[PDB]
Amino acid sequence: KPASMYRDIDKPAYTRREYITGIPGSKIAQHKMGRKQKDADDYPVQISLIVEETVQLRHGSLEASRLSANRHLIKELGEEGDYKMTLRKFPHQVLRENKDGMRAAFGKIVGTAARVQAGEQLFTAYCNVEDAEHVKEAFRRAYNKITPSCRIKVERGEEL
Amino acid sequence: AEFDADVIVDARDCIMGRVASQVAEQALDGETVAVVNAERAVITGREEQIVEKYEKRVDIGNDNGYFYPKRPDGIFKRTIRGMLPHKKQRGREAFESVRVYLGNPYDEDGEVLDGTSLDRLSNIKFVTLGEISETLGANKTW
Amino acid sequence: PRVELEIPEDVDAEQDHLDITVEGDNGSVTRRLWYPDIDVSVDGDTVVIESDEDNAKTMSTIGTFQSHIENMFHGVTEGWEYGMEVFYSHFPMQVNVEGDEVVIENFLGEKAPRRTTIHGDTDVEIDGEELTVSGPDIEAVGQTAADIEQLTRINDKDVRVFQDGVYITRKP
Amino acid sequence: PQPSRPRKGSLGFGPRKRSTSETPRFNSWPSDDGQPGVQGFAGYKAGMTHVVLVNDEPNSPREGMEETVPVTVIETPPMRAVALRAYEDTPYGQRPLTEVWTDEFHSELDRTLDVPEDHDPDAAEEQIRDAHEAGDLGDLRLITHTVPDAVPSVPKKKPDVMETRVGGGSVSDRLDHALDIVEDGGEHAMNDIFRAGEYADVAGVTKGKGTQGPVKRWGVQKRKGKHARQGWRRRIGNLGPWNPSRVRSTVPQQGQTGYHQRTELNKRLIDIGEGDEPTVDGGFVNYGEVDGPYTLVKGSVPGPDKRLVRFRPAVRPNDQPRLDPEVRYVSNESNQG
RNA sequence: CGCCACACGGGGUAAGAGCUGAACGCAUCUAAGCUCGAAACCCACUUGGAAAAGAGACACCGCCGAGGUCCCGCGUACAAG
RNA sequence: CGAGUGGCUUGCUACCUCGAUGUCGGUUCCCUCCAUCCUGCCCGUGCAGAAGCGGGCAAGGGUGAGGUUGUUCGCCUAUUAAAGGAGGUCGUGAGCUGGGUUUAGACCGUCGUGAGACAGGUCGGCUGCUAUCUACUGGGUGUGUAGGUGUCUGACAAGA
RNA sequence: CUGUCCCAACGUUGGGCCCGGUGAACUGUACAUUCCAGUGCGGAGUCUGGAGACACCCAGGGGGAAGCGAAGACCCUAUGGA
RNA sequence: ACAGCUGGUUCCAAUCGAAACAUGUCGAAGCAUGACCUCCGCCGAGGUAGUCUGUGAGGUAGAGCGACCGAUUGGUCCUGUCAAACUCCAAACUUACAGACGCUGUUUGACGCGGGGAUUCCGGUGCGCGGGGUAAGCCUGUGUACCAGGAGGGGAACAACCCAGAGAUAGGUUAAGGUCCCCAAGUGUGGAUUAAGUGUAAUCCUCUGAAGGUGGUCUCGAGCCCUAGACAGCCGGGAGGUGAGCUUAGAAGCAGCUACCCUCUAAGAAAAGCGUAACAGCUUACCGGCCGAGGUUUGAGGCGCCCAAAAUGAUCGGGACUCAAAUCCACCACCGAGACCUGUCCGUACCACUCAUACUGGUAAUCGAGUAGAUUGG
Ligand SMILES: COC(=O)C[C@](O)(CCCC(C)(C)O)C(=O)O[C@@H]1C(OC)=C[C@]23CCCN2CCc2cc4c(cc2[C@H]13)OCO4
Ligand SMILES: [Cl-]
Ligand SMILES: [Cl-]
Ligand SMILES: [Cl-]
Ligand SMILES: [Cl-]
Ligand SMILES: [Cl-]
Ligand SMILES: [Cl-]
Ligand SMILES: [Cl-]
Ligand SMILES: [K+]
Ligand SMILES: [Mg+2]
Ligand SMILES: [Mg+2]
Ligand SMILES: [Mg+2]
Ligand SMILES: [Mg+2]
Ligand SMILES: [Mg+2]
Ligand SMILES: [Mg+2]
Ligand SMILES: [Mg+2]
Ligand SMILES: [Mg+2]
Ligand SMILES: [Mg+2]
Ligand SMILES: [Mg+2]
Ligand SMILES: [Mg+2]
Ligand SMILES: [Mg+2]
Ligand SMILES: [Mg+2]
Ligand SMILES: [Mg+2]
Ligand SMILES: [Mg+2]
Ligand SMILES: [Mg+2]
Ligand SMILES: [Mg+2]
Ligand SMILES: [Mg+2]
Ligand SMILES: [Mg+2]
Ligand SMILES: [Mg+2]
Ligand SMILES: [Mg+2]
Ligand code: NA
Ligand code: NA
Ligand code: NA
Ligand code: NA
Ligand code: NA
Ligand code: NA
Ligand code: NA
Ligand code: NA
Ligand code: NA
Ligand code: NA
Ligand code: NA
Ligand code: NA
Ligand code: NA
Ligand code: NA
Ligand code: NA
Ligand code: NA
Ligand code: NA
Ligand code: NA
Ligand code: NA
Ligand code: NA
Ligand code: NA
Ligand code: NA
Ligand code: NA
Ligand code: NA
Ligand code: NA
Ligand SMILES: [Sr+2]
Ligand SMILES: [Sr+2]
Ligand SMILES: [Sr+2]
Ligand SMILES: [Sr+2]
Ligand SMILES: [Sr+2]
Ligand SMILES: [Sr+2]
Ligand SMILES: [Sr+2]
Ligand SMILES: [Sr+2]
Ligand SMILES: [Sr+2]
Ligand SMILES: [Sr+2]
Ligand SMILES: [Sr+2]
Ligand SMILES: [Sr+2]
Ligand SMILES: [Sr+2]
Ligand SMILES: [Sr+2]
Ligand SMILES: [Sr+2]
Ligand SMILES: [Sr+2]
Ligand SMILES: [Sr+2]
Ligand SMILES: [Sr+2]
Ligand SMILES: [Sr+2]
Ligand SMILES: [Sr+2]
Ligand SMILES: [Sr+2]
Ligand SMILES: [Sr+2]
Ligand SMILES: [Sr+2]
Ligand SMILES: [Sr+2]
Ligand SMILES: [Sr+2]
Ligand SMILES: [Sr+2]
Ligand SMILES: [Sr+2]
Repeated sequence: KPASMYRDIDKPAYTRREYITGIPGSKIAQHKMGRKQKDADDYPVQISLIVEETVQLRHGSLEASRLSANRHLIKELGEEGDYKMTLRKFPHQVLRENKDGMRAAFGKIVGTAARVQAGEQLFTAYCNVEDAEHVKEAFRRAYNKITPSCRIKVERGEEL
Repeated sequence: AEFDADVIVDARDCIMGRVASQVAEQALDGETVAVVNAERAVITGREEQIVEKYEKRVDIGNDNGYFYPKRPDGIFKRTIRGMLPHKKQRGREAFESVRVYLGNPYDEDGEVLDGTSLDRLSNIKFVTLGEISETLGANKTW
Repeated sequence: PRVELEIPEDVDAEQDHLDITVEGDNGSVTRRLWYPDIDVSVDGDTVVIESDEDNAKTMSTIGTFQSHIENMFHGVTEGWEYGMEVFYSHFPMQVNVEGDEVVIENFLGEKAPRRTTIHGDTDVEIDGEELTVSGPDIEAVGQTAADIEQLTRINDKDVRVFQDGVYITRKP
Repeated sequence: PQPSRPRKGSLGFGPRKRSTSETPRFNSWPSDDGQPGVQGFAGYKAGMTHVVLVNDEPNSPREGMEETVPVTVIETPPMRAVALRAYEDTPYGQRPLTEVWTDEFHSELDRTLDVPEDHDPDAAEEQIRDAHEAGDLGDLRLITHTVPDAVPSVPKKKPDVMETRVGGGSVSDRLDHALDIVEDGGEHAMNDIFRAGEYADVAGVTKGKGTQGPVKRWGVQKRKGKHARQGWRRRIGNLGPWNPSRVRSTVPQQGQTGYHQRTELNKRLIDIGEGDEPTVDGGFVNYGEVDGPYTLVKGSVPGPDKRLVRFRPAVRPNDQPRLDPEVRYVSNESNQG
């Protein structure tokens, strides 16, 4: 199904699992990547992926953008490299689909999406100075797999 | 044939639509206008898109017809007609008292109207009316 | 901006409207240099290329006009020479200058002669396997040279195996 | 998905209406090459016979062998170039300037024209030369007529007047060549313009068929099978789609067929002669007997017998001229039988 | 169902191949400029076209007479015209 | 995974017409679109050549005959440069056809107590009208330009 | 076996066309020379913008007037009928 | 015959002016009762469409959750997220009553009460907030204004978008919108951007244009380098110990492993990239010369470009427009309604005089559009 059906915040917040049954599991395998034993303050460089438009990003898009981002970091910095990436948004919004015409139209549960407001950090990676251009490329691949245009903003790093 | 014109306009190196707008205004005020050197009249912009518009106007038509002129003689005359209510009595009289010419059939030199002239030293993206007509397929008789 | 170009002693150049004529011992070259708000004039012993605007587009052309005039200076004195070599593998290629055009016969076994016309006052001299395209106008010489290489263009078959043709050896 | 098929008939010979002049009018003339000369002639269609000929084509496997070729016999007696018209280059195209006429006229030319009694051939010639000096002279053409009186099979005596161009050398030399033809009496023959073996373009006004339906006029199908018995035999399916809500002029409809001007290209002149050599036994059907100046055109020619056909040197030939073909035999067998 | 005829070539382009060339000393097919380059576009060729309201041009004849219509014998024409 | 374009399929809606805008398929005749099957010119190649594969420009022309089936679709055969797709009220019944859908007769299967039913199958089963306007194909009569004969010009127009 | 087809042709008779005589009907809110686009209750000769368009008449085959003919037989609705 | 269904129902004018909703109904194409419209009689001094303040009511937006609740990460306290049916918090705002100001009423009697007559119970659209649905010129709520039943001006045309609510006639000035022509008013002024005909399209079924990309161009900021010569280009040098060692038939910058050391010097790696079976060969680092002025890295903004395919004839309404007739920032002067101002007249209401509802005089900034319907004079 296209994202055109779910990308906008046009419906109420539908998260309450005590009233909703049959919710498909999240396709997101990991949320804490790289070296999850080390601290975020132990790194000199902190670069985040900032979403420019207020959207709803599905669990399938989150997994696709996370996979294409972390796979590049595993390719360039190694499987046990000196970095740590975080996906801070979780898919709370439960999604429906009306799949009888418009009669009894309340749709059955088909998926989950993450409500991300404009200006928010979806991804945040902490790396060293020499690995900074490899992570900007991981985010360049990650923004092509989500709905809005994005900013790759450097938060802690006057090393240029 | 003779045409006793009150005003004789020199279209040479002048922006067509601007001359046309003034010639229309004057014809409705009762003036007998004669546009001269229309082959040398100018129209600004990228040649490729200008010719594309004029080529489409030639290709457009059906049984009822869309008679679009290829010569600079008629192109300027049509440009003037679009600025005149030619279907109405007053408008037709104004239009019929305006004639466009290839070259200058008169002894008098035409007057260059204000704001119409184009400085060639300041512009490169423009076309001569005759250049449009040659591309349209008209026989160069000027 | 304003760029002044000192004219060589061998050369003397006149100008009318937008056209600049440059005469010398190797010939005469006339070129049209037209661009918005760029005035090219002859101030006795120097050629002046000036404009009131300093934008990227105007600057691009001022520098192009400079190189064109400096090339015309070189053309009417030392001239422009492009050297070419004719290579053949199986079929003996007959390159000859028949009139105001250079004809190539029996290329790759063809019965029909391939021919291109020489641009302007450009001279094509052939000494067996070597050809030298020469003249005052770089535009005319550069093209006539290129036209000869392009004349033996092959699109249908592999260029790596069928390498026959006249190629540019020396660029001035 | 319903098979494709080219449209019925050509749209380039329209509108399919009756011709204004029965005398054909060329819309194009040959290019100026060698020596000056009149760019055309005219005759009267006689009928058809066949000729046994020797193959002239150097690229044919049959070069030198006997080949039977169909031929249209056209009676081509001498014509009279009674005047020289000159055109000037105006910003509105070519406009006629002046005409230089003669004194010697044919006895029965007054059946068509109001023959000149008072004319100044010198002031006219002067006006044309002042225009040549000014660089305003366009082309030079001759006012020419036929002598149907010389043809016994054609009922008319009233001459067919037509304009013919003079092309060739320089504008100065062809002005002089033109004035020489005129000032004598205007008499010129087919030989003066054409040589046997050259390619000519024959123009003619076709055989009139009055009003005919789409099947004959445009070559549309007749209704097939079951559709042929329902009340519709020779009528087209529809006059067009629902939209556009009008009948397009491109749809095959009824009307005038025939009596249109056609200019048949690249016709080989097999022989140009004089006498009764191509005449058929019992005479040409609906025409008569030929005993005078003739031309033998390869194949068919537009128009019926007795009609005025026009000649012009081919403006677009495909083959190179193979002059004076060897005529082994000309059939004189009756066209009845 | 038989027979005859129905180009080539020019001009300007697309994709593309290039020349000269700067911004940006170099480089660069392009930004200005230029050489090429499609069955495609324009011309060439055929057909119509003085009702093109700027309603056209030329030559001769004529204004007490040029010419046309009717009439008559007929078709290279034609449903009336 | 993300972003779109189209308006050929399907679905949704119930805005328009129930004092009726004749339903599928086919046929015949005309115009068009390009997302190009062939043909022209090109770029790449895992481009030696030959034959291909992929891509670009391009709608001038072409894209055909047949066997089953009412079929559209599709399967199949032999040819072919190729035998492209789509829009025009799913173009076209005051043009045709009437094989299918979908009246009234009848049979079979299934369902029903029954009348009778079926988004099952099957045999049979109708096609109205003299064109007022408009549109176009061809043909005339007048008026305008402003006496006559003959010859032309060429704004435009059509072509594959 | 053959014109059902390829693929159409020519001919025959009666019409059709012109003339004398006889002489209806269907249909008609008005206006009306239209065409291309647009707009509008989303399927316009009449609205908007342009284009084209001198008037009248003859013959034609029927593209359009969502043509004429029949208060839709389908479908639903009616505290309708049989 | 009956029908809750379709059609039709004939003269003028003046005042007021809806409902397309609620409850019940074999009810949903209909009725009844309310709401709402109108008319009459009664009552007799208050009333409350706006605002402010005071005394109260509330849990929506937002926010947050070691504040409940239930969702929802990882690590050896820290770290990552959420809620229509969660709340430790919490608006704007809506709302009860009262006072004050405002407005209104006491001859135009308001507020209220009683009675007669209805019409109406298919609604629609814009905006705000919604719920369903991929969406819809979808379905279904809610507040509001409008169309319906609303003219006139503008918007190309176009119920509901903008101005505007309108007796007649007349003069004037503006509103929306517009001032190159068609077309009334500017080819207005100062300045900048754009080269695509971008654009000349407020809103929209209607006006598309996206993710992604862009040394197209303009503008602004930051760091670093530079006349002790920067960036680039071109010339010259790119040397020895030694062809490092290990590995290996061999490997000598450059198959692999490890080391990666010092001379000469102005530089020159235990070699950055090709190249060879291995050498050789070509250049990179680094140094010097020629040259001579800015250069280089990164950030932000403006307009444009690519992305961008459809059917009879292209389009901003058309013509056409390029230091604009585009776009952005300012500014100047005009054109332009029935609005507003103004003269006269008419109707209606009320006041004075009157028997009069006949004259006459006066008041209306706070009267003048209208479908269904009520009322009244002709
Ligand atoms: C169910 O199909 C039918 O009933 C066909 C017919 O009955 C045909 C009537 C033909 C007449 C008698 C009017 O000549 C009819 O009235 O059709 C309507 C009809 O009659 C005018 C036209 C309709 C109305 C919308 C357009 N459509 C075209 C024809 C049609 C075809 C249909 C259709 C409806 C229509 C309607 O159902 C599916 O197939
Ligand atoms: Cl047309
Ligand atoms: Cl008008
Ligand atoms: Cl320019
Ligand atoms: Cl048929
Ligand atoms: Cl009001
Ligand atoms: Cl434009
Ligand atoms: Cl009254
Ligand atoms: K209907
Ligand atoms: Mg090959
Ligand atoms: Mg015979
Ligand atoms: Mg015989
Ligand atoms: Mg119909
Ligand atoms: Mg394409
Ligand atoms: Mg086509
Ligand atoms: Mg259909
Ligand atoms: Mg039809
Ligand atoms: Mg029918
Ligand atoms: Mg009929
Ligand atoms: Mg059957
Ligand atoms: Mg059946
Ligand atoms: Mg009915
Ligand atoms: Mg029924
Ligand atoms: Mg019953
Ligand atoms: Mg009344
Ligand atoms: Mg009254
Ligand atoms: Mg919230
Ligand atoms: Mg209403
Ligand atoms: Mg004005
Ligand atoms: Mg545009
Ligand atoms: Na159901
Ligand atoms: Na233009
Ligand atoms: Na046209
Ligand atoms: Na019949
Ligand atoms: Na139809
Ligand atoms: Na060409
Ligand atoms: Na779409
Ligand atoms: Na059909
Ligand atoms: Na094509
Ligand atoms: Na089949
Ligand atoms: Na239909
Ligand atoms: Na039928
Ligand atoms: Na049908
Ligand atoms: Na038969
Ligand atoms: Na019709
Ligand atoms: Na009843
Ligand atoms: Na009800
Ligand atoms: Na009811
Ligand atoms: Na009060
Ligand atoms: Na909110
Ligand atoms: Na209701
Ligand atoms: Na209102
Ligand atoms: Na309006
Ligand atoms: Na535009
Ligand atoms: Na009323
Ligand atoms: Sr919603
Ligand atoms: Sr994106
Ligand atoms: Sr003016
Ligand atoms: Sr002629
Ligand atoms: Sr012609
Ligand atoms: Sr029949
Ligand atoms: Sr229509
Ligand atoms: Sr190019
Ligand atoms: Sr005339
Ligand atoms: Sr295209
Ligand atoms: Sr191809
Ligand atoms: Sr189908
Ligand atoms: Sr199938
Ligand atoms: Sr079709
Ligand atoms: Sr079936
Ligand atoms: Sr069935
Ligand atoms: Sr049947
Ligand atoms: Sr008149
Ligand atoms: Sr008929
Ligand atoms: Sr009935
Ligand atoms: Sr509320
Ligand atoms: Sr201005
Ligand atoms: Sr300005
Ligand atoms: Sr629409
Ligand atoms: Sr973009
Ligand atoms: Sr009133
Ligand atoms: Sr009123």
